[PDB]
Amino acid sequence: RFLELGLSVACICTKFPELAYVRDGVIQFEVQQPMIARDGPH
Amino acid sequence: IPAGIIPTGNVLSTIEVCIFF
Amino acid sequence: VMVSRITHTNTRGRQVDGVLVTTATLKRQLLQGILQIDDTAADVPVT
Amino acid sequence: ARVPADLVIVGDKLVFLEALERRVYQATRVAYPLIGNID
Amino acid sequence: PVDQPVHNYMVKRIHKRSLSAAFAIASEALSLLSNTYVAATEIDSSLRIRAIQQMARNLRTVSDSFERGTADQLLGVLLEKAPPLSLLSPINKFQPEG
Repeated sequence: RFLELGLSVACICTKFPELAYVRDGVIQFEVQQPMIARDGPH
Repeated sequence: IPAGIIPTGNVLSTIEVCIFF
Repeated sequence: VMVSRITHTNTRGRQVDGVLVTTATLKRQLLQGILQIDDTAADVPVT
Repeated sequence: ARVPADLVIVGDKLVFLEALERRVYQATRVAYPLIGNID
Repeated sequence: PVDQPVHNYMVKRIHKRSLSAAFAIASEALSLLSNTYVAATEIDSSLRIRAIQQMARNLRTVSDSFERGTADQLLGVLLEKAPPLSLLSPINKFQPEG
């Protein structure tokens, strides 16, 4: 079984029944820039 | 504005998939 | 002479056989790689 | 509170072993200290 | 009869620091914030919760930026309050009485 193999941890398997009708898909991510808070009012 | 919600606590944003038709 | 009523034992119960006194430099020098730690606490009488 | 954080006994005393480089000074505009250099 | 006790009286300076950060609000954002103060059957709930969600996210980023920077400040003053080992250790070692 692909899941019980140790290589399965590198993938996030998920079901998608309506994939054969997919033409096209996009996903987005909004990771932001982390900032430090230096003391001086600049 | 009132908050009306928990003060975040490690915001886990949602992954949205956009399919084109 | 093995005279005792209550003596100094370890946490398990085995009695110790004496004390060795040096300075902390040689303490760390023997402690780092030469001798091994048996325990951290010990049982001591109160009178 | 139980927090995952490594720690090492050195000699006769027990100390935290920190390399705080990933939580802070990642993706920011402040240089990490302790890299002062020499002449 | 030559033994007398002695007590030491050192005092510490309190010093003074602070922390500051910036946080911006758009005109549309604040204009919508004004209507949410009188939140009622009017002012639509989906856009209202979108506004409070985005602004609370940004407010928490700028809030824990202080929390992030505290470690930088304390580590910096720790570097400012340290002599080298290669300087102090022979001083601490090779000096019997002074």
